[PDB]
Amino acid sequence: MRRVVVTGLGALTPIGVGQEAFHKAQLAGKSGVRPITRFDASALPVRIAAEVDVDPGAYLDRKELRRLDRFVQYALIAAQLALEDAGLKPEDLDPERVGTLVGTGIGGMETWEAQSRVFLERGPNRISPFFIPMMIANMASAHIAMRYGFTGPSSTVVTACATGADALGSALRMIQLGEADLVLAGGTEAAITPMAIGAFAVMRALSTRNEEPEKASRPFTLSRDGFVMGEGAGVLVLEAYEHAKKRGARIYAELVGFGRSADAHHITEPHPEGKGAALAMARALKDAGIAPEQVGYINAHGTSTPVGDRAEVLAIKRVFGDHAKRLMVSSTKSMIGHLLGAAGAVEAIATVQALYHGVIPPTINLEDPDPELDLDFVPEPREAKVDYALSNSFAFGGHNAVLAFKRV
Amino acid sequence: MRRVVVTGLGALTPIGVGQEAFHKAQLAGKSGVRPITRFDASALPVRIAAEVDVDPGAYLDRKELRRLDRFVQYALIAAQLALEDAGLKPEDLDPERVGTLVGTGIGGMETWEAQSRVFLERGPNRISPFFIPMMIANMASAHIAMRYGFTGPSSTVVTACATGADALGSALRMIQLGEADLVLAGGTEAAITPMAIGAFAVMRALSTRNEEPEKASRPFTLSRDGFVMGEGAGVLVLEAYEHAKKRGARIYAELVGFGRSADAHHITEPHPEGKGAALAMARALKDAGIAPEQVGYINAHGTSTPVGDRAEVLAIKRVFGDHAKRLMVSSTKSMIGHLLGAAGAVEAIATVQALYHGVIPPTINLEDPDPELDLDFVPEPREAKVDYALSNSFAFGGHNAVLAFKRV
Ligand SMILES: [Mg+2]
Repeated sequence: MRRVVVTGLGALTPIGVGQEAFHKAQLAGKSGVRPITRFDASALPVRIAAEVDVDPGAYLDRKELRRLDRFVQYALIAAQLALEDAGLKPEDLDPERVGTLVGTGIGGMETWEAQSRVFLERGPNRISPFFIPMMIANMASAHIAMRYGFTGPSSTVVTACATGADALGSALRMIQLGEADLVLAGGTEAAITPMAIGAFAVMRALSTRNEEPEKASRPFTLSRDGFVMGEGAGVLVLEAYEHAKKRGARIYAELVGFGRSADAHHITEPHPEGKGAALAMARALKDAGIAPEQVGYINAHGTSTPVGDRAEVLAIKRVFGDHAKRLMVSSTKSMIGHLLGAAGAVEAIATVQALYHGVIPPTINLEDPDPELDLDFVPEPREAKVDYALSNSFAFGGHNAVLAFKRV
Repeated sequence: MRRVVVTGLGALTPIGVGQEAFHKAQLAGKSGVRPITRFDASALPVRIAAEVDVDPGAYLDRKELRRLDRFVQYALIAAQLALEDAGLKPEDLDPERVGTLVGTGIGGMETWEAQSRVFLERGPNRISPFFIPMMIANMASAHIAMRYGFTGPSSTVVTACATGADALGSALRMIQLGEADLVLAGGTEAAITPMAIGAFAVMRALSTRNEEPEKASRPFTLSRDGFVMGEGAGVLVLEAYEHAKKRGARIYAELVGFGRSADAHHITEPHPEGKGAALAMARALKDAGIAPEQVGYINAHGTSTPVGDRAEVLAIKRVFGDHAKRLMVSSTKSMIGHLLGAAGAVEAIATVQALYHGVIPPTINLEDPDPELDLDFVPEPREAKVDYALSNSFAFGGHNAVLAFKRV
């Protein structure tokens, strides 16, 4: 078929706006978790989150913003940053050969609260005629395609936590299959709202360490008690190798493998033994044509949950056996929390950055490491030149998506 | 790349539960549009819809129905119907080699209404712990996987009206790439609620011919005044040819092409000349390795909208030219309305049935043809064997997805 390489990184995260800011912040071990300021969460049991600080008006026409939900606002910003980072201009690209695939897990959460309120106080005939267009998941992809005139395939995947990776792997296929030569792919999420944090709180899936926001998300530690909700977006420029070299593009790495599986276990609980995750990682290795021992880094899913963090480690030890002990594993979520639908995309960015820069991002807050999970979780940034790395995403529902990256 | 064929059809529609009941209804030109009975619609400007009559308790365990949103229930029923129609028992397959891919355009609409009300009236701490697991779009695929223990890839597409086709096209790629040998793919939608119908009504997307429910959906006619919301699900068994042949599957048709594009034009307004629609159709044919001259039937998106229907006819004339006058075109929506996220899946089932049975389904209500739209819209069921057929889906947001089927 064709090789597919990453040539643009558009990162909008809780610890940095822009791919470079994100990388420097990772190396510093910065935390993007803080008391919630987006709205008054005093009445809630969870009052912390990884909020993004960005001026949309600095990227989009402030006049149009009013008809764009925050999740679409983040996707457009990340896509612009991505194109800029790739050194492209819509005009210098054949619009028919450019696809778009930015997924989301929830979509227009703020719009849902605003309009559902209208619906209740004034009736169904007072709902805004922009409700549907602002809230549905496919509007991130659609808006990006419309803004730049990209007429290549425009799709959207919604698989909760596996969204970002599923979307990237699906774009990988799109280019390998010849349906497009370049694709802006990734994920966006804007669910830091009363109803969403409330919902995840009543589900007991979130950390309640309101007293120490920056220390709440602590994956693989003995005191881990649930994840922290983050927000943001990750849009990467995927490109056929030939198209990249022909324009002299800076290549960050090559996307060589895509593996997926299903736990087929429970609605919100992952398989305690990581049987699904093990299967998805094994499929990513097979798809990329490499052996377990050729991998030197794994950007874990590690959301900081008792059952989940362990299921992953057990799955890693199962797939890498004797090699697991030689692996380096770190969780970006320790710093930016869980970006849900955007998680897989932004983490793919971090994973590509570690290969390109030759430095492995740390898993902060690893103060009380759990002895049952004997893997190297990189408590501090480490200079290392790996050839292959995996990016894991094991979502609610049982959707497992793994990406394999190769150092170019 | 292995050939992929359709070996099972699970249809849950407004005019028939079961692919067979659905086909007989089609040829009888039955209408599934009636006054809304799901809820009291007296305060709405649109009080009709294509409702499905089925008892989930006949397929699923009534105790677990309390925690399943209607869209998930519909997907399970269709999935069960598809496996039975394919002559398959969950244990007659390699669980790891079966994938799941059922999309939806909105997901848990009823759950959103009930829980947004709780949130607003009782507070974010009164929200049900099942809200998130019941409403997120990916739960149709997850639940089907959990029910049968299918551990192959489990993904979900959410691209408005293009959802059904996008999913099937994606499932096709899944099998062609070897990520699975069999996939239960399609779409589901359960959006007949006060908020949804009200939101589409304010957007002026729906017909208001409440006085003659059965005549409201009249695609390509002069007096068309918008679409009629439908509901249900379509789940098909896509299988690698050899896997099917070896087991003695009954093959309805072969899925040979999949084309996609984006209008990159307007949030809800379809490109006036059908530019995106035409590109998608051309792409599906090229993927199929066929030319416009070889197509004999097109299952139109044909929603019964003023701008929409004309745009599609325009795109058909552009891609097929003089052959456009020899082509047979029909809209399943004339009978079952617009199943939104399930539209393309249920219409793919109809297209496959047309090729397998050698009978072309009609477009009812063709009382006042639009002199501008002068193609053969098959007013009466017509016997005819065709070798190739297309099924179109051009959605809000500009997402265009087209499938191409081959007679066996
Ligand atoms: Mg009327």
